Amino acid sequence: SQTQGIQQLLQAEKRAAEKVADARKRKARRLKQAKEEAQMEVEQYRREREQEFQSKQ
Amino acid sequence: RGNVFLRQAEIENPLEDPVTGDYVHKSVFIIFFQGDQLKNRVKKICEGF
Repeated sequence: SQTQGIQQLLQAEKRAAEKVADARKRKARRLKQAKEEAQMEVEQYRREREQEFQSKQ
Repeated sequence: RGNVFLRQAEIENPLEDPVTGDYVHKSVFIIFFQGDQLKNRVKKICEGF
């Protein structure tokens, strides 16, 4: 009977652990966004440098 | 200030106290709490009594 509320505690902590897991997913997705943004800008940089090389050449 | 359910049970035929020899009836009325401070001071108190 009291195990009902002990299981309520376990439900609360399981919901919290789901939040931690989804927040680790948020961390990883932030890292993926960092990768994608960095590769995007460095690709623009590389294209620009190549274009200046060709113009000056 | 603790507010968690009570695991209740009773001991019959109370075997004598291990160190003295008192055949006195016993029981358990147990509760669990999260606070670490409680785990210090509550247990200090129970050791006291």
